[PDB]
Amino acid sequence: FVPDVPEGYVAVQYAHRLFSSSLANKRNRVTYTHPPTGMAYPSPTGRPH
Amino acid sequence: EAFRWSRYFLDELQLRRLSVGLRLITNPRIARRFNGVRIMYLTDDDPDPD
Repeated sequence: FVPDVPEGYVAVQYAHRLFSSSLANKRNRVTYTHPPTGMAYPSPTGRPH
Repeated sequence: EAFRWSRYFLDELQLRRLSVGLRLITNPRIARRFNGVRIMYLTDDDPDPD
């Protein structure tokens, strides 16, 4: 049984290009950028489906 | 006449300082014992006590 993926979720082909290492609120959160629309999301929690 | 009331059996003068203490006891700056906590779940980033 493989849990299928909901409606929201987007298809992102992983690659090294995405996960930069930037600064946000002191600390160097390892931001993920999300190709579709550049929007680095430092903290793991709250990325975008 | 001393007899009609009796303040509270407290010196006529100390009662006067006492006028101040209730004032001191109510002053915001000395309330530091807040009531309710709120539980939820955010990420402590840029912690501003307030």
